[PDB]
Amino acid sequence: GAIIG
Amino acid sequence: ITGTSTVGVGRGVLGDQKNINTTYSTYYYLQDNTRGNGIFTYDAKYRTTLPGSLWADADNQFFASYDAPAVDAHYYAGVTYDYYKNVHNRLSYDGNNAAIRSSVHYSQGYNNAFWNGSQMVYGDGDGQTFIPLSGGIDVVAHELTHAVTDYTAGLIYQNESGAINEAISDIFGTLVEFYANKNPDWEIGEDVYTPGISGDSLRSMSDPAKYGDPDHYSKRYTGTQDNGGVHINSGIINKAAYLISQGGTHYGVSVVGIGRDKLGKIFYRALTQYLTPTSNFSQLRAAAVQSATDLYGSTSQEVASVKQAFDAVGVK
Ligand SMILES: [Ca+2]
Ligand SMILES: [Ca+2]
Ligand SMILES: [Ca+2]
Repeated sequence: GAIIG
Repeated sequence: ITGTSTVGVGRGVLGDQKNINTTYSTYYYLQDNTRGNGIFTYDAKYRTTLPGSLWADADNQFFASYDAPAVDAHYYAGVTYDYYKNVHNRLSYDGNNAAIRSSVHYSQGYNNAFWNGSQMVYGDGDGQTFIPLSGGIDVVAHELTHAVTDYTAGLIYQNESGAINEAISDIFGTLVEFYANKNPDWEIGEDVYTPGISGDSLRSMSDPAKYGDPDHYSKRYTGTQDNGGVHINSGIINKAAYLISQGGTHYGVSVVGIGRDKLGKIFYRALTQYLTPTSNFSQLRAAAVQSATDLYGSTSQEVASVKQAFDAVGVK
């Protein structure tokens, strides 16, 4: 989870 | 692996043909020896074990549908390496030419991509929210930028420091997208998000409110979701960066734009010389003012514009 939450 | 450097050809997620640097030893591997200590791309095979297997191909041609996310992960990691080296004199994410490893086909229908502290990981998406996420150069560069942050400021991934961490990744993801100069914009993830919906994206730096994110400190999220809103409150910093580069009037505050190159210089210096693991938004403003002072002088337009931009988003 990193480009989006 | 030990072998000889070769040049393969394939098609990426969006159907575009590109050459890729490979290594030949029995098979042709997605191993680019031309950049630092190498760029290595792996097949996770729809599982969650990482990194998976170094990508092997029999003929050095990468035109199969299954190959497309690997082509783009490998190629766009190369573009991101080139940006940091050529623009910021930084050799890979650690500044010492660390090998860049990426895995594609992570899990099943996985609607995300991430730097995990060691490597990049890309889902394929479920085909409705996302197509394979390595198809977005801003996505690849955003997540590789977390590796840069890990080795420099080390911004803790929660609350204001975490929103700065996220914004730094959106800023440099966008600057890499402009560097490659293929359909660049100030949106995040538009090339891989919602194939059925035209004209949208995950986040907008030019107008964060288009996707419900705050564009002013008075609209910040203070709850516990999303690690304290790291992908939400990033909009406040993303908007300030957009204003620094492009200029504009926002909530009645005018900002004189100074362009993308100077934005990148200011924020790269802040990230590598001034920010710390616990920096908050006010400390980011001070770090950006000091960085612009170092680069352009205390009386410069660049310093004045940094102050105007943070004023416009309510960060003192
Ligand atoms: Ca774009
Ligand atoms: Ca974009
Ligand atoms: Ca879309």
